[PDB]
Amino acid sequence: MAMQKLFTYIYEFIEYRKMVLLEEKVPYDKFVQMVLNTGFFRINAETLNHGIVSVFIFGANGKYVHHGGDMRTLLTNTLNEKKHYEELILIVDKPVLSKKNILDIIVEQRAANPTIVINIYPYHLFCINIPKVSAIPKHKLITQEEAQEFLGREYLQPQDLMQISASDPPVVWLGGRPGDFVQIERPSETAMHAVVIRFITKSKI
Amino acid sequence: KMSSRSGNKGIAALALPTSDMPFTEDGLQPDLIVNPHSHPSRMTNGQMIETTVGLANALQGV
Amino acid sequence: RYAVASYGPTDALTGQPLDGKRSHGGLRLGEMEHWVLTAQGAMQTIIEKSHDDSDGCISYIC
Amino acid sequence: IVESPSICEGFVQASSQTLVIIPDNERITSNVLTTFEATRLVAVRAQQLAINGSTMLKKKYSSPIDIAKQELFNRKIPLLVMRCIKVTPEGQKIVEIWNPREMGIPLLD
Amino acid sequence: LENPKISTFQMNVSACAWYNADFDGDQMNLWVPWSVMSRVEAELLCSVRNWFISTKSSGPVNGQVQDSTVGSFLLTRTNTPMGKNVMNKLHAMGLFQTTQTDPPCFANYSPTDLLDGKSVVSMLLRQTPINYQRAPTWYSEVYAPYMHYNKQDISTQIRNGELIEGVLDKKAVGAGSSGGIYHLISRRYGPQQALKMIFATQQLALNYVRNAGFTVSTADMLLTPEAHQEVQEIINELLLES
Amino acid sequence: TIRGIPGIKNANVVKLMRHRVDAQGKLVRLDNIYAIKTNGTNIFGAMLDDNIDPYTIVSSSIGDTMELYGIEAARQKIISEIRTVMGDKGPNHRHLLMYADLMTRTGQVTSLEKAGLNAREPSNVLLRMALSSPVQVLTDAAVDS
Amino acid sequence: EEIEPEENIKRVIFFLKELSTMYSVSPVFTSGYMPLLYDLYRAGYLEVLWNPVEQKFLQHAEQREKEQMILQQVDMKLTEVITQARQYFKI
Amino acid sequence: GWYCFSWPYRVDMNRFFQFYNEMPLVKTIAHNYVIPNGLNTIVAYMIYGGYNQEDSVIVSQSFIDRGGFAGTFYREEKVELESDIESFGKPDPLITKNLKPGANYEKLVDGFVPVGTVVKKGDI
Amino acid sequence: PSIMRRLPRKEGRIRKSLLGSQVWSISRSTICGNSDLHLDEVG
Amino acid sequence: ETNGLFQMVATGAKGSNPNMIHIMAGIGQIEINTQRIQPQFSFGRTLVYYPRFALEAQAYGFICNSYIAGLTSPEFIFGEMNGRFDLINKALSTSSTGYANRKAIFGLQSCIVDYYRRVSIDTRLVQQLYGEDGLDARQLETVRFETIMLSDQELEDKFKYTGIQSPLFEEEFSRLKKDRDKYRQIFLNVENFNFSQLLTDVRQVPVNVASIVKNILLSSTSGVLPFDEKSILQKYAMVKTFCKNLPYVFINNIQERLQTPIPVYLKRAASLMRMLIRIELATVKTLNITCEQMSAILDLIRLQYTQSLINYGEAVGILAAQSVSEPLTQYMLDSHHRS
Repeated sequence: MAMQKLFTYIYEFIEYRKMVLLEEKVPYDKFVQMVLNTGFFRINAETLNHGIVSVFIFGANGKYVHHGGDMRTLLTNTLNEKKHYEELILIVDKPVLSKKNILDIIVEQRAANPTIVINIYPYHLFCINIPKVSAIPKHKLITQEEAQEFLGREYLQPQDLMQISASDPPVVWLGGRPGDFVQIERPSETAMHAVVIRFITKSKI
Repeated sequence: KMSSRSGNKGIAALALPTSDMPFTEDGLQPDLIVNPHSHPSRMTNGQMIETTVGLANALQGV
Repeated sequence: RYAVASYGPTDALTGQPLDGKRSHGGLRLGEMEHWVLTAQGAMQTIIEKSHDDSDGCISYIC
Repeated sequence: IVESPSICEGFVQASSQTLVIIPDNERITSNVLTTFEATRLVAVRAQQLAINGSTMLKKKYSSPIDIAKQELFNRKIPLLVMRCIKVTPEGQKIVEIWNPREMGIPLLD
Repeated sequence: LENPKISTFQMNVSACAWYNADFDGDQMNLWVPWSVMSRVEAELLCSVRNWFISTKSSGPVNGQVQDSTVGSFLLTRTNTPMGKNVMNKLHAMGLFQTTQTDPPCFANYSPTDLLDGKSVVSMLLRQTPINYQRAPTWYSEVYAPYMHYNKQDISTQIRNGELIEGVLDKKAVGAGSSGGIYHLISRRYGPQQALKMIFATQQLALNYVRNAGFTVSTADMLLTPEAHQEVQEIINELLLES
Repeated sequence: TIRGIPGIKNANVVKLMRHRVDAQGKLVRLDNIYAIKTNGTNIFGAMLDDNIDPYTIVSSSIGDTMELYGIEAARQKIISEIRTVMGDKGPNHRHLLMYADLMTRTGQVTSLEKAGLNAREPSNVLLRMALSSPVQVLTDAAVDS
Repeated sequence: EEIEPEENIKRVIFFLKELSTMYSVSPVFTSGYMPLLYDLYRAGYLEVLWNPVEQKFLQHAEQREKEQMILQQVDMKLTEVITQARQYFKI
Repeated sequence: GWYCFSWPYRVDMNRFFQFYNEMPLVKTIAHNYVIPNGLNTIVAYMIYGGYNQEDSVIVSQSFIDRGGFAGTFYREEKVELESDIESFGKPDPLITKNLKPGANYEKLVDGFVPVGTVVKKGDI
Repeated sequence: PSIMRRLPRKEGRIRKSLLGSQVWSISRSTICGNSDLHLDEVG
Repeated sequence: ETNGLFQMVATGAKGSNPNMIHIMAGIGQIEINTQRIQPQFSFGRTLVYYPRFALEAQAYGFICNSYIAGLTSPEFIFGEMNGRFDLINKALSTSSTGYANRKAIFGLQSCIVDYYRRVSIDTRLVQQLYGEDGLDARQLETVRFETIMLSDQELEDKFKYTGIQSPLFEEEFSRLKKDRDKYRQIFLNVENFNFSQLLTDVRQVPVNVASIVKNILLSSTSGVLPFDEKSILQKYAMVKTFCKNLPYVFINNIQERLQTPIPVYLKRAASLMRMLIRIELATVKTLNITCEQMSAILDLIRLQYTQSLINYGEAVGILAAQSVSEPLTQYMLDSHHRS
């Protein structure tokens, strides 16, 4: 029942990022029909700075995840359009993450476009409202100035803090990029709660 | 280090003279004084039964 | 039982005391004891035992 | 072309450092000696008394350890605690200088 | 130890909890610091009083073990098989002749005056008055149906060092007992002061047994013939269900 | 797969106790709460089920919690799992944080073995030499300068 | 840059000033009052802060110093006697 | 116990021969084939001063003096020679080199200490 | 016998000569019970 | 009243209830790895003394006899099967624990508390604050929190002061109420991502604030104080200011005088101490305390709070490894009581 969870929590994820939808919503049956016919479903949103985020949801048995050429031509056709792109979210089945060729096209597209963030994610990262999970503490991106003040007070460097990957699910939902700082408020059985600051690093794919 | 036949080993800790050891009304006094707390956790019941049987054997001469 | 000295037979290679009572050497302050002394913060004790009393010397480095 | 090694690289001796003392009003470390610091102070003073023996303690004791303890307790110990805060890549060594004559002693006697 | 025939490292039994040691044949190392620097740090940092409270479980490490746990119960017990648990002035003073603390004042007592174990324990806890009120290990609802518990032995209450009622056992004076008597003394008066009271209360427990006695025998383990028939009748029910 | 979710071989029913704030603000213990304790772990499999609350899925697997929830939830999972092993006569809570905070300081759950030490502390050769195999570490240190 | 303590701490520092010639205590003037707190805790008498019964502890400290001096002098006399006797026996 | 019936004919290392042994008052079938080793000590199961805590025992000193668990313990010294280099004999201070500090060479008789004398620490 | 064989195992250079140590001025003996000694005292 | 064996077990000196039952009543079922004696003797026989596919419970380790009555040959063999496991697991409790202990220390030993009470590896933070509270394990007190289990009506019955009609005491109860909600919200969430970790109104705090108030009240000769409006208002201001400056315990007295901004992670460290102080120094609980006695309580609270702080340069990585690898000896000892 993955696709049903995606159909609701991808829009919950878009809302959580404070992005405005561009294309009007469609029923779930039409969504699965498009996923079956075309092989993928495409959602568009615009950021406060008018940056365009396009999220691709790929079927498990689609041609774009088995043939590298299909993914290559799809990404090439999407990346040369007259829109203010800032990120492409490629939601695929988890085994697709293990396919070396697909990741090869992904990294080649990253190299060809140094100003566009290309990310590939499994289904399970968008099947719950991740911030609402009880086991997950409260993450919050902090500005560069606040982090600089904190490090100056503590005589610390960004490389000295704890580090968290940009592919970390709450970091993905926040929208953190490598080089940013995330403040985490977490429960504690000693001081009843604690606050830490982590330095976001590069994603694992 | 000394031990009984039930596996309750021990280390000689104190050496008392013949007038400092406890004695019965009939004059019997121990050679070794072992803690009663050595038994309940190790359940060396054969050592306690041996003392009961051996106590009657001495008087009966058997 | 054992108690040796401030000095005695020494290993040729490491400069440390010999092993055990049989060789008239010292006793071992092993790996786990430096863990405890470090945990307690006993660093001047480690200098006294692991350096002054075992093999401590002076190394000259340019 | 990355060429053969030169003399600019390959230095083993680290460059000298400049001791940067944090001003008293801008200090962050506690105004209370830790048990480690108090023990180190007493041990150092006792060893130095075993070497020199010159002290300004008004009372008389027959052991360097007791004299060092009373000197620490009477706030007459000629030592300072330098708390190394950070060694900066440019060369500076930011430290904290604390006077044990105006800090709380954690020991008991 | 000035005796030339002694070759062992002797220590108090309540100190075994630090080392997880016992006297079945264990051997322990011992080195005396000689350097002034190492001798200073041994007194200030590595003293065993610094680890009365465990750095692992945040609770006390030491207490009464195996003779002052049952000895304290007998001393603080309300009723003896030979009547009320009291003692004359002469035997009340004899309990304090080994604690190595300053003796209390027994001047306000006739030779025929009787003192109970609670009064004797109180004279020692006045030095470090604490507040304690829990249920002793003696009381257990498992034993309750088949026992007649004394209502003055199932509620151990101490206020300002005065043992008002109850018995002292593993719950109050036992080793590793969090919130116990010696845990409260350490928090209020220092871990060194708690160690002296462990030794001091150990002597009253042992001095009480010097003429009260404690033993285990084979008949202490023997069911009556009527109760043996009840045990196998219970087991036969298990084998019937099986 | 027929009539089930992959990864779990047995699913029992257990009674567990929870607190809940009443309408009068009182915190009360609720003892009549039934849940499912399974043998085998699949967070994503039980995630998709409509009969299970997805927000309060408690796994015993650090790797599975790390995969789906993150490093912060994996940090809380290491603390919980060590405490279960430690029983009740266990260490203070601050000693369990030291394990989890060390093992999760790099954004991934490192181990307490040679591979884990090489990730947290790659440049500490002498400590790495002492742990497992000095010859292998010494050879690699020389070539890497 | 402290300027002036409070009346409670004023009388406490007066107590410490009077006790300095009597116990191993030296009063300081830190703003945080903390070395004073450690000195009072170490002296085993923190009751000055709320209970005006400082005089009995002053007398206690005087007494304890008196027995300390008496025992010290007794030990010095004993050890000099021992030294002279050992010298006599060695000769 | 009686570790060997031919102990005087043997030069053994780290062997103890306990003088007195008793058949248990409650014996078993194993004592039909091996000699019992021990004594029927009178044992009191009591708390006496707290010196028998934590698996310790309190021993009567009189029982010790009378021979309870008393015996003789043996050690051996087997020294070999190098053929025609070394020899057995008492060294002399004015010829031999690096004699052991704090030694006692005067107890040697023709290279060996005579039988029956008490040798203590430092004696050659 | 080789130079690198001295390093690895428990009886090796690192774990026996560096992380551990043989020391002087130390004593060992069997321990015993003594109820007249304080908890911070050793016979 | 006279049984030596029972008094040793009942008082906790030595032994337990299964020990007396085994001695006197019966050993019962021998259970290895939470199961009966499996048949390893030729396809369905547990021993040579029982037939193949035996149905009686005695054939599978059920010892019907007690130690005082003696065991039979088959019962002694089954007892030896379980007894041998104790010897085997005791041997493993040394080597297996040692393998895990050494690996834990070599990974954790580099963690040392620096001058900020952080835990770091020579530059690299492992903890922003040691234990997230900055305290020592040897300096902790187990203290109950009153407000946690109370309903909102009885929270107002016990902690709302109605003697003075001032807006200040409305904020005092509101701060008491929302500290109660914050404790509930956090620790109910902790209950959610655990198997059987229930909420408790009992915490380990460095200072037992209730005892200090109780101690001073006893030693004070003042009895029931008369009603004074300014003294009650002054005490509330003293407590509110003390809780505001409480995080300065982690820095020094110099910054407290200068009132420099406190880092966020240090404000969270003193959250439990702030909560307990406002519970035990509520206006209802300090009615018979003078303003001068209140200063003594505040001075004594931060004296004990500073004494419980972790030391600079303490090898806490070795402390944690020793504290965690030690219970593994008992965990390994109970290997035959687990599946």
